[PDB]
Amino acid sequence: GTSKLKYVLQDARFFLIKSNNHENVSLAKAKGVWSTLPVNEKKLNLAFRSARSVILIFSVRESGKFQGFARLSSESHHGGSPIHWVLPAGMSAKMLGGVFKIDWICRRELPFTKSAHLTNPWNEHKPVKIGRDGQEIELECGTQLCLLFPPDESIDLYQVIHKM
Ligand SMILES: CC1=NC(=O)CC=C1
Repeated sequence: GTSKLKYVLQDARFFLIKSNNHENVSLAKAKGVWSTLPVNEKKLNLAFRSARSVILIFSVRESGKFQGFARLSSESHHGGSPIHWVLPAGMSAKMLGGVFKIDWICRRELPFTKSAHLTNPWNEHKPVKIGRDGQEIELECGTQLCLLFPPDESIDLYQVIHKM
């Protein structure tokens, strides 16, 4: 069912995350972490304290898809287990902000072609697939985008609901 999902998304905030490559999404999926640039880190920290759920929706650039979405489970922190992000040549690990712990809500992909009817009011109502890294997606668009993903039957949102 979608009911616990809808509960987790109730009054969530949603942020488009752009990964340069699949390796970093796969590391995020395996490690339950994400790191972003300071400008997005501060937005996500602000959002994490402001909303019951902060949902990161991941898209690998040039993939034409979203690769799933995750709920922030912490603010960003530094010093932890280092993550060997395959970073775009031009960026160093120091350029990144701290590390967010995330709980994956959906590890399945969704092709952009399936979200072509969703516009993001916070990006001039451009298709929700369109957005810079860190782009916040308004609640209704964000919720409908997440409900478009194939259900991820490997995930039990029971523990996620407990965190919120
Ligand atoms: C982990 C990562 N985050 C980004 O915001 C860009 C590239 C790699």
